Amino acid sequence: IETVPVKLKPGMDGPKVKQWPLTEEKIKALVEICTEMEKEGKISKIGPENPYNTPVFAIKKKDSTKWRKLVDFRELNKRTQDFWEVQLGIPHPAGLKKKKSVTVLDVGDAYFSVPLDEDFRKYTAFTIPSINNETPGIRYQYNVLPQGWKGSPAIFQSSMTKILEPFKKQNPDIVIYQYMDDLYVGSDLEIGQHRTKIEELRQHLLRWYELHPDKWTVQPIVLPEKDSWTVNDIQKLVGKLNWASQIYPGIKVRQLSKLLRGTKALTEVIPLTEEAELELAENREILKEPVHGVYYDPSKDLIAEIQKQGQGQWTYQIYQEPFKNLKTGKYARMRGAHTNDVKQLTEAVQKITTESIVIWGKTPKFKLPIQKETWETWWTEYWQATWIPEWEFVNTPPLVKLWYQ
Amino acid sequence: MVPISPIETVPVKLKPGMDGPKVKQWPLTEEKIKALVEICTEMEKEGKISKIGPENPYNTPVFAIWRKLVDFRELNKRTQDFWGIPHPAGLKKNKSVTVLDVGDAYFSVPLDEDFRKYTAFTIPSINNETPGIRYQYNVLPQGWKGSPAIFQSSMTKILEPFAAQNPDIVICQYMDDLYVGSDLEIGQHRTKIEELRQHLLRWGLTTPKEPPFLWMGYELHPDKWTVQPIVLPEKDSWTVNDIQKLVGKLNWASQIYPGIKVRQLSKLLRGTKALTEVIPLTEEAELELAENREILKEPVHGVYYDPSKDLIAEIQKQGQGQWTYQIYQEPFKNLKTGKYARMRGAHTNDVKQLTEAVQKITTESIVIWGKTPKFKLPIQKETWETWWTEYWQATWIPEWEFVNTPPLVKLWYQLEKEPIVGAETFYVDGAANRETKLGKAGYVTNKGRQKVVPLTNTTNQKTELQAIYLALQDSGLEVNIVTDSQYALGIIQAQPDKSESELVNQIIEQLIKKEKVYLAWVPAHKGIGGNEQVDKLV
Ligand SMILES: N#C/C=C/c1cc(Cl)cc(Oc2ccccc2OCCn2ccc(=O)[nH]c2=O)c1
Repeated sequence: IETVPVKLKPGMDGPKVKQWPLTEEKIKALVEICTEMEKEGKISKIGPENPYNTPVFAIKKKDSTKWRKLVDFRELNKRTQDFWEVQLGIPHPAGLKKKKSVTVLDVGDAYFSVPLDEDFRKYTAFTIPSINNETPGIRYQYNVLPQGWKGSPAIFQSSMTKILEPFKKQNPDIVIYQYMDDLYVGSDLEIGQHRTKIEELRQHLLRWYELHPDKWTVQPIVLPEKDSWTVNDIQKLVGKLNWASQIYPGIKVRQLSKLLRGTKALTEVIPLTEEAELELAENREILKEPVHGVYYDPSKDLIAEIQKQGQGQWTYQIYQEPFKNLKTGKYARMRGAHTNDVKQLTEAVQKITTESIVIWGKTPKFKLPIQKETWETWWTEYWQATWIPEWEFVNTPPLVKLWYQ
Repeated sequence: MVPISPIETVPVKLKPGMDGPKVKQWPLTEEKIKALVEICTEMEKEGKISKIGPENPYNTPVFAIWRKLVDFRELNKRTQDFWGIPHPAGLKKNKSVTVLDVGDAYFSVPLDEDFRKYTAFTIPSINNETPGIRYQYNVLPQGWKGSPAIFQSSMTKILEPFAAQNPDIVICQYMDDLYVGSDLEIGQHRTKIEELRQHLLRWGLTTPKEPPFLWMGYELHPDKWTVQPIVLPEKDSWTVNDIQKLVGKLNWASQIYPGIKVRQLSKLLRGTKALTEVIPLTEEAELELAENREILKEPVHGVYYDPSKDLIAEIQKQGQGQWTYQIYQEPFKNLKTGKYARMRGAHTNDVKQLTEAVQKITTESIVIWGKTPKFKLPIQKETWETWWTEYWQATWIPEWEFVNTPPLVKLWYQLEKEPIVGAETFYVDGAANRETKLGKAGYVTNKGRQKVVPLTNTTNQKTELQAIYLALQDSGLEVNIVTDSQYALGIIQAQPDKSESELVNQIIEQLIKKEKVYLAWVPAHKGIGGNEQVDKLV
């Protein structure tokens, strides 16, 4: 109802970012949606005097045939002044990742009831493109708070506090966190009772996705158990172990390598010795312990690496410094993704990003095992998420792929 | 007098920290001065400019060529910042098409009243014995930075309600011009054109060419489109500018004419940095340009786009990292064509390049037609299957069918997932002295077969590749190779079918000859048995 003044960081101007091509149906959807939004005063047309531009496209969320408008605010988000509030830099609710169940809700309907600081509005400018440049693209700017901006939930923190005040006091055992346009709600309850409580909460929102963090995995490094070892087996073992020696200090491969001495066929069976078995055992025990001195630094960037294992399976690692992992994991999930690598990759990136948002309260920077052009061409078609993480592209195959399989 | 609807001005500012332009007026001849005085007088009578006094310290220079020329350059530097061509193949066929380019465009649209003081200029009087005459612009000046954007924005604003009231016609807006197509009867269409230009007359926009249209280097005919004739320069001396111009022109001609090859010519331009240097051509290049003039012999036209039909793109491999494509709806009638050159890289394969081409064509299509075309590709379904399933990278191509039009894209070798039973096991290694550039490369096997080859002018990576090559040469149809090289394995895991490194290519051919190859890796200097650092290091 009253606009809190917002500016950019010192020295930085408003985002000017090229609008990328859009399909005909997406353009139509955006046209209809924005035509509806203009009547409601949410956005207003602008003239040539506003050089700033931000990318925009359209998607379809889960279990819905209705197109949704998605703005890519990344450049604006980083150019937006770092938002510190009277919240005093709220510490992430670490009790969230420890919860039995967590439900993700979309609160983005609320941001449109709050007007935006006038001088800042020119920075929210976007363009609906036309096919084949036959007509100039339709340009709008946001009068209210746009979804996807990092300043919107920051400004709406107080209102959201006043709205969610009764629910939190009624049942204090329910954890609540807010990121962007999405609201995460944790509970230890039963799935049915969970869903009913969710209905209670959303109807509580009205008058003013199911995750399981406890079922989430932190993967250790495992070695094979065999009655019979071949030369190839032992060579692979020594490889993985020598790799793990970077992570774990006390790993020693010498007595295992001692078995390989001479030139033997890869398929030839090599029986282990007492020294060898002992060494392998000690290595196992070393691997069963966690990593020495692994910590999370909020002043550092999170990095997510993803490897494609094939057969619809993907592995991943979230970390800050090399060979120190904050998390590792695996995604085998198959829904309609069987014949498409890029769709799988996209859903994987979404899952990993969501988990990252739950644990550290911020998205990581992905290193994707895909060519820039392929990804950039196809990623928006499979993308159901309202937030967009940063990413880069690794074009050299890692040797570390089968070491996580 | 019927009142003309007012055009609301656009608020304009300058860049922060910078003030308006102040520049002296250059000396002009007497004829220039008189002509400028006359022109400015009649313009002032038209109401496009107005006289000003001493209160305006800002001065923009002027000239005469009669036509007045105002130089806004410095102002263009101090003015604020404001906000591709339509492709004929994307145009949907209409029975009637009218072209209207508003005459005296920028002057028809007013200027921000609080801005006008900055643009003001000065006409020097005779002998400089009198204070120069002072004028300021009341409208958008020709040559200003912010004129086109304001003009087109106003034009769009005015045009908006007419198109809504006339959904049965389609209007395209490029810069100063409007293009109105309709499927109605020519009498109807003409009348609606009259209605439109009346609608533009209400806001005071003056409007008036018939098919074919010469537009943006194209030629537009009612049922078909093409490009304006390309001028191919001939000479006994080919300079760098000749190569740039020919590359641009051939690229421009490639959208319609199939089979245009710019490769050699583009190779001639590497690190030139010379305004004048000549350069001879290879026989491949001469045959290339001769076949180019052969392709430019009998001209062909592109057709327009019909939304009710499928959009299809067919790709052919031209060889030497070159690809070509045709986008069409019905057989033998092309909407447009094009080419794809491979990105600069050390190693690569046909499948990758084909994928990249598909991505490119996809993007271009989404720009032009607003959708992704169906593909006809010279690759077997099984080939693509094996490729994308066994590739370490995520990859996808949209909906496509296999067309058999050789050469076909194929996979030339496949490495085993598991070690081969019965196959001999070659443990290979190589090393070199960084100082003397002398090294050794070789192998030892389980059957006692050994080789060590001494090498001059080499490096570790070269000797490791060489070692693998020696393993491939001396081994039977099925072989297991063990290497300590993360580099060699890095190269072979990327599956190149061609490389700019001859050693790698020889390795590739060797692999092609093989029935089964299993490549295994071990850490060096860990004393893994069979892995011999000692033979190569002497
Ligand atoms: N100078 C000049 C003109 C340039 C020009 C530029 C553009 Cl973006 C479009 C244009 O013509 C059209 C305008 C509105 C709708 C469809 C159109 O074209 C559809 C295809 N078509 C082209 C020519 C013709 O005679 N008949 C025909 O059907 C003309």
